[PDB]
Amino acid sequence: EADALIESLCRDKDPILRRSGMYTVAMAYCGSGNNKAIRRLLHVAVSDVNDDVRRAAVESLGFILFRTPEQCPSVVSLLSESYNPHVRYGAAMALGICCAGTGNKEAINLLEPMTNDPVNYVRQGALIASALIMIQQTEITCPKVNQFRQLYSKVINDKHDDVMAKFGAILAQGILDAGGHNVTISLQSRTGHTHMPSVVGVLVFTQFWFWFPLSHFLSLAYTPTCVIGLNKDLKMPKVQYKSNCKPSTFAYPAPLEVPSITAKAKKKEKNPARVMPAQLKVLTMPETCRYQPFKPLSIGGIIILKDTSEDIEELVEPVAAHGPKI
Amino acid sequence: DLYSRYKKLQQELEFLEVQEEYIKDEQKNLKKEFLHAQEEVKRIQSIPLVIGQFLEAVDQNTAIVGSTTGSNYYVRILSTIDRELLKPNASVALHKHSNALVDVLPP
Amino acid sequence: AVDTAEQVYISSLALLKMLKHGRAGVPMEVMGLMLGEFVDDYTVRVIDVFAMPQSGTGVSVEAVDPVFQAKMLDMLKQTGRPEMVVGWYHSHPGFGCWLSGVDINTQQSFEALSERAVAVVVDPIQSVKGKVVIDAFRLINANMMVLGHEPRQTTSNLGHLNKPSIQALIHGLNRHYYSITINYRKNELEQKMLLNLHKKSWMEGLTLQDYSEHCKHNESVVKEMLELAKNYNKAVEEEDKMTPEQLAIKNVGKQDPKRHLEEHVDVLMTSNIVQCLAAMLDTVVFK
Amino acid sequence: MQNKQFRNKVLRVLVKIYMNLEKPDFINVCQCLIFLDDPQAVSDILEKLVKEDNLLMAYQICFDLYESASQQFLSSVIQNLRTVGTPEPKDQTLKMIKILSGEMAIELHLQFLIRNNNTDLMILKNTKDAVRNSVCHTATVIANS
Amino acid sequence: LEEGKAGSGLRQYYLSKIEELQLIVNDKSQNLRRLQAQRNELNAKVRLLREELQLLQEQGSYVGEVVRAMDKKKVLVKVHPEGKFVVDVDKNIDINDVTPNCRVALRNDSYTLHKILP
Ligand SMILES: [Zn+2]
Repeated sequence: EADALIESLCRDKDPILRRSGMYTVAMAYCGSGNNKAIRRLLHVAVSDVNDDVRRAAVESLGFILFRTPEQCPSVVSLLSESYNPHVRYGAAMALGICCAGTGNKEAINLLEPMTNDPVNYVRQGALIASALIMIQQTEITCPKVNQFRQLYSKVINDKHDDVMAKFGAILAQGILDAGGHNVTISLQSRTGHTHMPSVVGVLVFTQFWFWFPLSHFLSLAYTPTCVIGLNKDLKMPKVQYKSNCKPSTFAYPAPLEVPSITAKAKKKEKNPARVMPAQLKVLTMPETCRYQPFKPLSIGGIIILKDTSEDIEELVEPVAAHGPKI
Repeated sequence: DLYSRYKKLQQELEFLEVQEEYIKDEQKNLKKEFLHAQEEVKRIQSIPLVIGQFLEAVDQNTAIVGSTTGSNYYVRILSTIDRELLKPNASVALHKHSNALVDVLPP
Repeated sequence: AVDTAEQVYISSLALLKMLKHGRAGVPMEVMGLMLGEFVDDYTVRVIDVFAMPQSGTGVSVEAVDPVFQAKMLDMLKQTGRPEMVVGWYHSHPGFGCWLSGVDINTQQSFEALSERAVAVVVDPIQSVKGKVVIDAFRLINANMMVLGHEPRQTTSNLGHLNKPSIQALIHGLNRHYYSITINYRKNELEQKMLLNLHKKSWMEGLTLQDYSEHCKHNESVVKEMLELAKNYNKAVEEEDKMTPEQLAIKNVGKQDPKRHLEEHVDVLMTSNIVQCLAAMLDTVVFK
Repeated sequence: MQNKQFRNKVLRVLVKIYMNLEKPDFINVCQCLIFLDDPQAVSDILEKLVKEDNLLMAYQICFDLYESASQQFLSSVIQNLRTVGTPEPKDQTLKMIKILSGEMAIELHLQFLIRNNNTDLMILKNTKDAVRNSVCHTATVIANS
Repeated sequence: LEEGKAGSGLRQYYLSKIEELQLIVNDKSQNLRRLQAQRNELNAKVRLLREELQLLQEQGSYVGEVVRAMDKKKVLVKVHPEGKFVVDVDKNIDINDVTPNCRVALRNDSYTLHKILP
């Protein structure tokens, strides 16, 4: 529908509204249904003299191209070190959003030039982009110690670094700390459909640059990873599957003090913990498990449990009480 | 998989296709930017300037210069000028404000 | 107790008045007044800027003739200018853009009315013709020394505000004395009037005029520059005559900063004026 | 990379096959109703829950429909469900009411997220080591958020 | 049978030749983007010369000569007349490496040392 609207508003004299054609043309075109808008997003990215649309450019390109993790950083690869700092910074936003929730190392290996530059913009959004990928990642799979320690060296390097750089540094350090590793983000659902307030939270969260209290809308995109085996609405069972991999590989990076298979998985009473999407192929329900759904639990999500025994001993467990919550 | 590799692959054909006119746009624009910054660093070099004298070159592309007042100045020289003008006893000429050398003068 | 994040709108009106005033930036202190309207707390727009006659005292509160000030102001009011003063500016040639005790004291007096009270220093004397870097400066309150210095929100633009990073003046004198960011505005009548004004300032009247002139200086003058072009070409070819021995010996590392290529590409680009203007001659000969 | 001009029709005719099968499958009714987003393709399956008289099978497709795929289409289908039922009366009422909550997910989120939390003094003490009163003061509390 | 093996098989062979065509579009995108990285780094390099242009606006820098190092990390340095400016030099360079009675590179206003000189 809005193609004549946004192409009409793309020839605007106003640079702000020229950005707003791109910010607008993201959410109409998400899902990479358009090989058309990438032409003029990149064309206004290179062609225009004002850097507002140029750092505002490629985020809509991530918003359409979120389906493939692979195809993005190869074509933002030149934009990693661009001409101006602003296409460097918007490129850091683009690698931030296209690779978020993933494990693609093709954004990660490009961060080591991004983390060191005379400009504080690319140093800040280098840490912001670094914060969005390393979340929900174990070291034994992928070598992340380098970006751990360069992420840690800024809050001791805050004496000799910029005042806005350290802001995105420790602000980026809260992203790994978010929810005590339990909650995460996802750009799309289990069905492959994409969530609207996740997109809202991430793009308005990228609009913290002009107005910084808008970064509080990041919490609208928080997707906790767990399972549901809830059989009845008021009945809680205890459901124990097993993982086909090592339990030590998946654990929490327990910090400093500062004063080949699991026999079963540790998710119970359904407290399902965080779970990697790659763990959804190594989840194994027990054959000796008493209760079992009608639907084969194949991938992680929301299912119900069926009572197979249909007898006594449903194993009701109580509910918590008043405190920090209700 | 096998017959899906065709139409799956066609999207990679299109995505590699879209980089063509994009790299055309970059290759046409950034050389215009190159003559922008080239002419702009050229017009920094203006002919009214002060003449000093060269004393020593202590490392590559950075040297010291005796001013006309006798005080010695430490200036990183401009990159376009080659190593012929690193002659130790030379008639060097910096700018009056930038104090970087455009040209040396024949004695 | 509140402070916000302000940003100064600068038109080309005020700008070229400060550039005529910067051509009037001869060694003596000069005086001028910025006018406009304050629409809110945290945005400020300038429109009207004029200059003031000099005095042997220079810039002072005594230099401000208030009946001459308000006289010219009221003459602007009977014209289409109902704007209050938004600040006062001057030039600090040679010794840098910072503000003396006279400057900070008459600033201290002239900020009693307007709480914003913008102060601007134009200094084209040591400013090159490549960049026209100008900055608007600010006074901190002396009772804010106990608290943090500048409680300015939205710290994005300060990466652009670290462009004044001279290693004596800005942070050499930044205590009690801070600054504010500068952005512009250009509407489409200024854009296309100034744009076609400047393209026309690089184009001709009927525009077909100087074409055949250089088409026929290709036959009268540029032939000499073509022969001299071949002389620099061949005069490099005697150097490239020796090069395939060097390339036939070492091939490891590069010692010559002279490239011999892109200069000759440029020589060809200047040589193609003959080709481009030959068809121009064909059009003039046609009709 | 469909243009949607055929794809939604292909799906709304490719959902005609499993209703003719012995059972309805939920992956296909999800993966159509996340794309075609049609009330006429949900108006059947909302009232098939009564004819099937089966509580357990509805709850999965209900929970991920109230989870995902729509906002105003959910706001339309909830009042399409409001006309359904009484203006098994007693058991369908608790079905149609308790599926449209969505806050049981919020309650379980509050329960496992009330019992899984991990906070460390190194991070927050490191922020207090690094805090300044102007800029990173909000960075500390947004990390705390 | 003999279509997916033969007719769609040669259709797949034509797809492999299309992958050769995307190997041509591939390596053109490769070498044109390496040229693009070259122009980006070169125009970026003269842009960093514009970063040097503020140190051109510094009017250059002076020539410091330390004759005596002082133990309070405030080095007295013999300067051109009306000089003898005692100062702490820059934090990224240690004091003890700067040997006395040798010539150094000093900025003209901020009085921070760059390097030892012969
Ligand atoms: Zn003076």
